[PDB]
Amino acid sequence: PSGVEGAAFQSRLPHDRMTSQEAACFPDIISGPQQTQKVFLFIRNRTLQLWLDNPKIQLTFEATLQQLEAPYNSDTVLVHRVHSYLERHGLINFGIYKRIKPLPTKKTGKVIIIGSGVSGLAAARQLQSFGMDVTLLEARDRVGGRVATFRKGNYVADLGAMVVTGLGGNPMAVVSKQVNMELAKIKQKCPLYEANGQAVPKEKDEMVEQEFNRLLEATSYLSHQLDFNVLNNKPVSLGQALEVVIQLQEKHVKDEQIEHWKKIVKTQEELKELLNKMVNLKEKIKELHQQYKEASEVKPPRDITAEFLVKSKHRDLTALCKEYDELAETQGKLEEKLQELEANPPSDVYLSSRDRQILDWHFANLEFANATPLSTLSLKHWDQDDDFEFTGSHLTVRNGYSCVPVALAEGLDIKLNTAVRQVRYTASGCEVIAVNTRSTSQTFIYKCDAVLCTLPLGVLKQQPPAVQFVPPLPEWKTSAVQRMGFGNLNKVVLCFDRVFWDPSVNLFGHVGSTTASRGELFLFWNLYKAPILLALVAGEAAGIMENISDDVIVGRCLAILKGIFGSSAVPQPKETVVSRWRADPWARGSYSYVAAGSSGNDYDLMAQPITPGPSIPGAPQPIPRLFFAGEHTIRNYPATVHGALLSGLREAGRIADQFLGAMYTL
Amino acid sequence: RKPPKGMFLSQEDVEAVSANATAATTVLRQLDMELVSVKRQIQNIKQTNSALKEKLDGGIEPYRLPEVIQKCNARWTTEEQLLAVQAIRKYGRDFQAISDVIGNKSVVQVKNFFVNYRRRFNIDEVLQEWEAE
Ligand SMILES: Cc1cc2nc3c(=O)[nH]c(=O)nc-3n(C[C@H](O)[C@H](O)[C@H](O)COP(=O)(O)OP(=O)(O)OC[C@H]3O[C@@H](n4cnc5c(N)ncnc54)[C@H](O)[C@@H]3O)c2cc1C
Ligand SMILES: COc1cc2nc(NCCCN(C)C)nc(NC3CCN(Cc4ccccc4)CC3)c2cc1OC
Ligand SMILES: COc1cc2nc(NCCCN(C)C)nc(NC3CCN(Cc4ccccc4)CC3)c2cc1OC
Ligand SMILES: COc1cc2nc(NCCCN(C)C)nc(NC3CCN(Cc4ccccc4)CC3)c2cc1OC
Ligand SMILES: COc1cc2nc(NCCCN(C)C)nc(NC3CCN(Cc4ccccc4)CC3)c2cc1OC
Ligand SMILES: COc1cc2nc(NCCCN(C)C)nc(NC3CCN(Cc4ccccc4)CC3)c2cc1OC
Ligand code: NA
Repeated sequence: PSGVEGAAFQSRLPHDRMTSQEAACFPDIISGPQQTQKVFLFIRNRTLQLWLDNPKIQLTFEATLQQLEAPYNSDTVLVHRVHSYLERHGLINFGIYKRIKPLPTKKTGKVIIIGSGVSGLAAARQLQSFGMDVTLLEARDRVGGRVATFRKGNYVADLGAMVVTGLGGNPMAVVSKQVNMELAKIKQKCPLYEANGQAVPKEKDEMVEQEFNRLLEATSYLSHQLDFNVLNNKPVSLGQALEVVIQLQEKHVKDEQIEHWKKIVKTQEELKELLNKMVNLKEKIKELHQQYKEASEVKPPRDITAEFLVKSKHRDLTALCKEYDELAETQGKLEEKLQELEANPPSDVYLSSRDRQILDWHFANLEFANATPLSTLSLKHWDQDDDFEFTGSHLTVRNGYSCVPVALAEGLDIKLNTAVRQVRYTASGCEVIAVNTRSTSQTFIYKCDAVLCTLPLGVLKQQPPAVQFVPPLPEWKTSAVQRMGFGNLNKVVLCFDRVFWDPSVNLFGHVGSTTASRGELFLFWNLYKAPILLALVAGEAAGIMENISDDVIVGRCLAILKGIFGSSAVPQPKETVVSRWRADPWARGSYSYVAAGSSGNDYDLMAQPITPGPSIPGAPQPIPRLFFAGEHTIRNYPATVHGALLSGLREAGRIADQFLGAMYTL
Repeated sequence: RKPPKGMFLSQEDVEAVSANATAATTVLRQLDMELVSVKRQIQNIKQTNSALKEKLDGGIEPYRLPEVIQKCNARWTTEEQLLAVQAIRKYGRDFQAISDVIGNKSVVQVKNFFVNYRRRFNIDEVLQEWEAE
């Protein structure tokens, strides 16, 4: 869409309706007459538009009002409530922009943010924006968390987030105007190469791919049309549903062969009965011809009974000769009907081994994107976020995605090498107890009004706990942590002195020998100016390959690559790096997934803050004290950078409403 | 409401493959039993039918007789009457056969005969004799 409707779409909002959030901040309006609603919407969309047309500078209420035309700028209270709702919830004046009004001289409230990845940075940057006092504690010696970016000489390669998944409705579009990311489209063309080294013919590639897509729509059919979501007591995984769909295709291949050959036999049995009829007819014909001969012996002139006998046998014989000729026409039809059937047999198999391996690559591709084996994914909910996909081609950050966190950290108070160990939250406030990562007996203690936890879900799942909550988190939260999936996905960065691959091809696949190793080194990216090849390990492989040393991994890669481009073409790499995110104790995985037995509703449970009990008994219920953000907390955009970012903006707004009050809701 | 084209997924089949951990490869082994036993049965009936074809070798060309093309004629000769009465005794009411034997009498002319001489050739007695066989 374009114009003010454009701005709504570009901010993930319906241009023509008030959202649930708007309803709660503006219930006077949405309960009211239709015309005030259209005003509200116009004002909102228009202000969004103003921000979006120039997100490099703060958009003030005065400026907004200045650029509304009548009747809409008549009601300046409404315009003020709107501008403030939008500012608060990070729909405008988010990211890095030139501040027009200087920051409140005296700060109000104190917030401790655990983790200085994107969700935390974005939250921090808002709370500071709102005049709170914020400090971030980060266990690593750098910001960005799972936005990790290798750098060495001119080599640059993301070991974390790499791809911007379309700019249509993506808040990273705003961020890209503010920060110098060198964005660059990914050409979707992907050549496969079977285990041996040989490009898969365009004939197969297209056939298997189509079959992949059909198998998937099938799983959706099983799920939504046949309610195939639970088998036994246990919930069904996408992986089970794919086996079931595949088995039924295999079955139908057999069922159709059975019926084809069952036609051949029934026709072959017709011909049997016809030939038996034809042999007994030939035999009676022989016997008569004899008798006609014997009767024709008796020479004229003869009595009439002997004349009769001769003629009588002659008709009877030509009657059978007529009948046999009829039966022998039929015979040649039945024999042609059988030449036809042996000519057109239905297909022999569902998929060859060679096909079923290409298919496994497609399945690997899916395991890569969900960062988990498909046997773990919820059949019902794995794709629940599909409705919110952004428009535009996918892009890579070319000077490396760290450029973003690092930008967001400008002006923030970040304690690096500070590993939170315990979080304490009481009616009167919070204390966070951390240690120096370098020297671990050296202890720190941070007191604050609220804690924003952006610990990755892998960390929150760790047994025994890495971080202790005091009091412990309630069952409703801990169970969601347990149900949710936290996957894994690794990268191998190969830095070469010369380019030996097709430069016009951003990516290319390698087909694994087996199913069990389908995610292993299954895909290669060529994205950076320097001559770097990046290779993914996905699915069940990602986890297994963490126990195998870099030299062995780099081996297996060069193998695959020599196999595709020839031994005389593939040098030794100058530099290699191999990620291991599950092993990383500040990540414990790559990103969340909707595990079987979980729902997108768990992502909402993750985002709900915690209100501790009262200190003094019979004392009124405090404020919430422990807030949560991060990719695992946003159900519409999980497992992404944009989603983290958004979750941060969310919590900042929610913390500010809580501790600075919300003028805009009256 | 409808599975994608060229995907087969029936309420009933889905229940059948999922019932057990092995019941997937159960259903698909029993379709290889069925398939190998039909391909076997074809191999017999092909050899069986091949033998019967070799018995018919020659066709029936040795045993065929020329066709008598004689034209219908109104006049009944006593030869023709006597052939008729015998053809009746052998063939009953199959007026077609009867006409072929006599060789120069149409099927109408025969049926006529059955009425004209009914009394004089006791055709009723002759027909009940045919029936008795
Ligand atoms: C291999 C890989 C590829 C990816 N690719 C993409 C992609 O292509 N596109 C995309 O949109 N998204 C991608 N993502 C997802 C993206 O990286 C995350 O969703 C996002 O960066 C998460 O941000 P966060 O702020 O939620 O968590 P994090 O960035 O994990 O931030 C949490 C911070 O907490 C810190 N921490 C942990 N324990 C403690 C402690 N005890 N004390 C203090 N600090 C602690 C961590 O060190 C970290 O800095 C990818 C992730 C991985 C692993
Ligand atoms: C985040 O990345 C993707 C998300 C996708 N989401 C949908 N949602 C579709 C609605 C729900 N289904 C169950 C109907 N469809 C896709 N491809 C479609 C699948 C194949 N068809 C064409 C086709 C259909 C059947 C058989 C063969 C081809 C069009 C694209 C997608 C491809 C993506 O990246 C690549
Ligand atoms: C219901 O129909 C589909 C839904 C899909 N949903 C996702 N979601 C991705 C996970 C979202 N979160 C949880 C991160 N991914 C797909 N394909 C993957 C998307 C494209 N990649 C390859 C790729 C990524 C970036 C750039 C270029 C290629 C592999 C397959 C899909 C394909 C579909 O049909 C076909
Ligand atoms: C090639 O890239 C795309 C093609 C798309 N084609 C359709 N065709 C419409 C009919 C197909 N069925 C299977 C839906 N819909 C999309 N998004 C949909 C637009 C609106 N709805 C409704 C909705 C949006 C937001 C919130 C709630 C509901 C879902 C996504 C598409 C998104 C694409 O890029 C990503
Ligand atoms: C959210 O609203 C829509 C967004 C769309 N975005 C893209 N592309 C952005 C990605 C750019 N590259 C990477 C592809 N393509 C579309 N339709 C295309 C229109 C032409 N065809 C055929 C088609 C025929 C009939 C109906 C729908 C599609 C395929 C998709 C869209 C259709 C939408 O309305 C639904
Ligand atoms: C929920 O409804 C839909 C979502 C879709 N999402 C994607 N995501 C992949 C990212 C697309 N952009 C944002 C980059 N792709 C689709 N079709 C694709 C259309 C054709 N491509 C291949 C292709 C495109 C351009 C040039 C050459 C090849 C594969 C499937 C979709 C089709 C849908 O229903 C209709
Ligand atoms: Na963070």
